[PDB]
Amino acid sequence: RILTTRNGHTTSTTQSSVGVTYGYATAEDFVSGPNTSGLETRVVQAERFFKTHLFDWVTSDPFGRCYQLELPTDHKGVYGSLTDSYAYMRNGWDVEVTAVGNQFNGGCLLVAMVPELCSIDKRGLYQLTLFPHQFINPRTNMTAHITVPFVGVNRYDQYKVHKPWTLVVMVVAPLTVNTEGAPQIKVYANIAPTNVHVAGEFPSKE
Amino acid sequence: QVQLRESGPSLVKPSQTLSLTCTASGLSLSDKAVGWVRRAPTKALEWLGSIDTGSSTGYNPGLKSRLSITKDNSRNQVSLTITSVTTEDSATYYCATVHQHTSEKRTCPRAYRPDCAARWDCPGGADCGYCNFGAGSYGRCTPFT
Amino acid sequence: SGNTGSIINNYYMQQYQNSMDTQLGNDWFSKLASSAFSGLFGALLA
Amino acid sequence: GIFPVACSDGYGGLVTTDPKTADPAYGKVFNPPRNMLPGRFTNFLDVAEACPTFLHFEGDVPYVTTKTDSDRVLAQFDLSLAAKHMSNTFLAGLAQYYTQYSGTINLHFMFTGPTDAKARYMIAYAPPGMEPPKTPEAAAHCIHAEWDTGLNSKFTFSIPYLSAADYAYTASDAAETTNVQGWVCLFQITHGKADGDALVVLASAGKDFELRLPVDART
Amino acid sequence: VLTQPSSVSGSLGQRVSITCSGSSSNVGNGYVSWYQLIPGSAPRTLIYGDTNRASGVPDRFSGSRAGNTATLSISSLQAEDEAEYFCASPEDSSSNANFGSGTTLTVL
Amino acid sequence: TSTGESADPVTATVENYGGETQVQRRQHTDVSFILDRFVKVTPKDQINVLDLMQTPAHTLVGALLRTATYYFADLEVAVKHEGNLTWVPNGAPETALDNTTNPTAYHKAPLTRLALPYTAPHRVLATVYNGNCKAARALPTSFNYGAIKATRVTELLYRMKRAETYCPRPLLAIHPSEARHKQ
Repeated sequence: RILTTRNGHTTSTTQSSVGVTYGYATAEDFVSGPNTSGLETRVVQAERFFKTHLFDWVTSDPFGRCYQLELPTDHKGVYGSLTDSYAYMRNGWDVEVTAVGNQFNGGCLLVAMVPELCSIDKRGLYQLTLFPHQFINPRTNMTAHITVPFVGVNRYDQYKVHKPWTLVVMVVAPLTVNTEGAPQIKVYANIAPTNVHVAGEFPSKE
Repeated sequence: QVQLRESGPSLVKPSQTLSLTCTASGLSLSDKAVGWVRRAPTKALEWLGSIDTGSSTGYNPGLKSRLSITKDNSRNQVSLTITSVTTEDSATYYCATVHQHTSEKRTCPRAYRPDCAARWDCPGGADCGYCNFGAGSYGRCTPFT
Repeated sequence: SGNTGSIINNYYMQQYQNSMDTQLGNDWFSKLASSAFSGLFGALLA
Repeated sequence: GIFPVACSDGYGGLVTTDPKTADPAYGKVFNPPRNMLPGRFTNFLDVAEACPTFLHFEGDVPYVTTKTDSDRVLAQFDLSLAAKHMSNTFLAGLAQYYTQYSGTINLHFMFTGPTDAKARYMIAYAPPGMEPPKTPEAAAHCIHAEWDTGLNSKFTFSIPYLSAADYAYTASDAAETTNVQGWVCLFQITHGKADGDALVVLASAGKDFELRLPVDART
Repeated sequence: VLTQPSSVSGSLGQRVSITCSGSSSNVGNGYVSWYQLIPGSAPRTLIYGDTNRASGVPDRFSGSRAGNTATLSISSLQAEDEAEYFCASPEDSSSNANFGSGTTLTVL
Repeated sequence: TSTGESADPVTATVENYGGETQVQRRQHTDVSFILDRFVKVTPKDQINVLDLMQTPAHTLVGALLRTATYYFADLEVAVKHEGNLTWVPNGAPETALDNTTNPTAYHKAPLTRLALPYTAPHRVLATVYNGNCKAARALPTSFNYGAIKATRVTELLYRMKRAETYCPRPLLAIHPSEARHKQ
């Protein structure tokens, strides 16, 4: 049950996997309406994965603590340029979390791709699983491959003020090491835009 | 016509406790405060601190190490102290009288108005509400100065 | 549809009654449940 | 025998928009044939498209001079229908009542200078988010159109409409934090021996500019 | 900081003007006064409040305020006008009233 | 059974073990229908902005609407005012009210009802917002259906018609100190 995804020119194979999940939709919705006069231009050189570092899951991390990351995460190379060139960009995300495990450690770490959170009061945390999610048990799959299409209050948005998707990681079960398991695995996200679109061009910096 | 008078040592040696005094025997400095300034020689204008009748001082921080001042109301004479003087400091004693007091508050930033809040149940220190409920500028009732 | 089902419809027209709607060119949380896996994942004796 | 009915509470009130029609005082009254009127206009937008209007630039004139210096910006005004540089035009005088507009806004430039002299003007559009440009080749990346002025003079750039929401707001505070609808420009890269010649601009409603939500506010 | 001239001229019976350039930090939030600072003598009130004056003072020299810069006029120049004319503002940057060095008001 | 851990819905439905499934006819749980109840909302005297999420969270609507990020509610207000209230569409200036050229309603007892077309210029409105630093915060001043000016508004009400909500978010219940919560 290995699963070898691929976007652009950046293949990311897995040896353990559970299967792709989906969120809120399978195929992204229409792209051009009255919002932009076809001034939309697709982009096909900006869909390559980019790593990122969330946190350091450790045996003293009690239930509840969640380190949330908000996309697009101000990319430095491709998709960092689409960012300062065009005022409006719309994308759907492909995000895979890879917590390395020794296979003798069970934490039941959970990821979600919740849209537009602010202040879960520790009461909604128990129900957080409502959004798309795959939670990884190192008894099983070391990764989780969510995918979400761009949901928002407009056709297109400005990613300088209104960041729609925030990755959420929650430790349901504190890590449990025994000499056989990693004393503390780190978690990292291959967050990868897909089906990008842009419209309208800023002037140069000078 | 309020009366004002100044007096001080005219033949002086630098780098000492220089202590000028001044007089104001009228209302222009009875409710309002004492003045101490001088002009820079062959240069641009000068500044030296002042105090209200409630012993509330305020000075320029650049030379705060050398400025301190006190005040009186009965003899209608006010003190001054300029220590650690260097040769560059020399002028005439003038403008013993201070004609102003301050005020800083400002409100209604952008298109917002403070009185029109609690229309959106505004939450927090900011008390300035958004006046015309149209396009978003700062969102809803972001705090002023 | 909602909490308003009347045999005689509405005296005013649709445009004045509700907002009008537009289109271009289905729901997901009533298909996720309908596509739920059921039954047993292993051979069942007895 | 009496038909039964229940009168709803608050169901009927005199709303100043009148979907219902009135009771007639005079049953029969005949007015003279009003047909074949000289010229009729169905909707204001057709009238707005049919006749272009002027815009009001600095110094209270419709013409923008031909600056002769190292500065190449002529008029750089916000795109909101209530900016100072449109306060005069018929399109603004209309959109002031409505609240939300969409679609293009045809700006008509026509060069009125003698055939002695000709000069190239380069309009440029710049979407919100970054402060408006300051010089040609800075706003070049932003969509823009250049044009000489020879045989015939009237050129009609069509400021596009691309905004976050599907409709923009006709009236918004323009004092600070710019406005979000967008900026425009009339950058003049070159001009040869033609200070006397002066540009005149004209605004109009584009191929589609159908406003909504009437609200007769103060005016 | 305030800036005030230090070189002015004029003849008898004709008007010369003094200008007091200031900034938003100091000019706005308070009055603009002028005094008769004869070099080596004491100053006395001649204009304070920009609109009003006290009892026993002459109105020969009119002061004003507009915008962010203060301006006075010296009507019917005389020999008693041979003195410094200081000015001030509330410099709210340090909650104090910044004063100005006065100009050498000569008489010809 | 299960073991997918792919977060893809799995439900036995009491079939596992020789039990038939008496039919489940879910009604009173359509968002087109459970979201159509007049919810009293604290009026703010003369000028209270009329918009969704003004209502307290506890009321039925005020909580079963925060369950959904984006709703498309075609709102219809019902007011109980003392002078002729003057509605106004979205984007109207603050001095826009009292013109009467706008949709107003003179006084007819006991109270006056209205329909309010969905004016706010978006695809769909959003309950929560991000990148802005709560109903009184973290959301654009534009998600509203106008302003309902009056001499005095006593008991304002919001009713939602044909609202299909999108993309659910978590609800919450009153946490009881002891189990088998007695009410």
